[PDB]
Amino acid sequence: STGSATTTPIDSLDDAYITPVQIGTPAQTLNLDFDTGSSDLWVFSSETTASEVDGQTIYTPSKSTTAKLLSGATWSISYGDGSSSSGDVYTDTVSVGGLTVTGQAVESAKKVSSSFTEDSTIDGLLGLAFSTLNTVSPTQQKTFFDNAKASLDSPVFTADLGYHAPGTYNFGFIDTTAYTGSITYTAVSTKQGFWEWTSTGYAVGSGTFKSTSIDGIADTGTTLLYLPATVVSAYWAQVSGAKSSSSVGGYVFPCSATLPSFTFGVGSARIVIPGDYIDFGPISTGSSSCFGGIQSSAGIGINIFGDVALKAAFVVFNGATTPTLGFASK
Repeated sequence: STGSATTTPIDSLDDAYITPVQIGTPAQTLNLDFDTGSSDLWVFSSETTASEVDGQTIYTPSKSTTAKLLSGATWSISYGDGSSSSGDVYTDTVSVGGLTVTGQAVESAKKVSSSFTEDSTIDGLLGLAFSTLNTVSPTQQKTFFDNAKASLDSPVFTADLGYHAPGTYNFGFIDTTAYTGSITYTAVSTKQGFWEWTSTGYAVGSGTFKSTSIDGIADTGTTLLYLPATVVSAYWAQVSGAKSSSSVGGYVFPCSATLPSFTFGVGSARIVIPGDYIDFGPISTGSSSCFGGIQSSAGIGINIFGDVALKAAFVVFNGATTPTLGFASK
């Protein structure tokens, strides 16, 4: 089997992407944030504290003839940005882009933190990291991909995120029309539960490539590119007036600037992030200070190849017995 679904930016900055997901019988379609950096499929629901729901579409398990309470199961998750959610668990039928999994754990939120409430466009998350990170207790549950894998034509999914435009998540096949050149594959460590890999280096603009190993995670659920302070400083030094602002919470730059590109290495291959992808607009409405899309990972404890990086590539998440990651230009 295969599936194919369009993923759409939630706003004009590509702060996140939403993908429609069918849950239950008859189908209830929710727009979920596909997140290769976590492993829980959770949704706003009829059980979510009412004051914490503001415009999201909710899953109502009592209206699904295939929903079953997973007795005794609870979940609770905290994300790198400080947001969180928790609740109980149902199993139900879940379909993405024509690909159907029966008996999928659908984690129903009883509580969500303010950031989730405040974002009316995201109805929940669909985790695509390794199932070892799944938070359901006392019986850990499998991700949608893990459940689908054996049925897929090939044990892969691909992320093709757009810049200020829709893109595609495919399951079970590689669309050879969706990228240019060849796909370069690179080793993955699953030790921390992430799609963790090592970039071979970087360049700033038309500058020379610096060969250096950068361990990090491919994370569709993180907006920006978080890299070591040395790398980030070298990038922003090429932008007149750019500075790190403790009050704003990162590098800012004059909105009048033209940003240089940023290149990262995948083996001997190179992925080029155009400068415009690194512009996240005014820090506050009407400001002429703009927020940078490349930020320091210092104090995160891990480097993160978030959407800023991934949207410059066609990315293969290869879930074979020994997982790997592939990157192609597009």
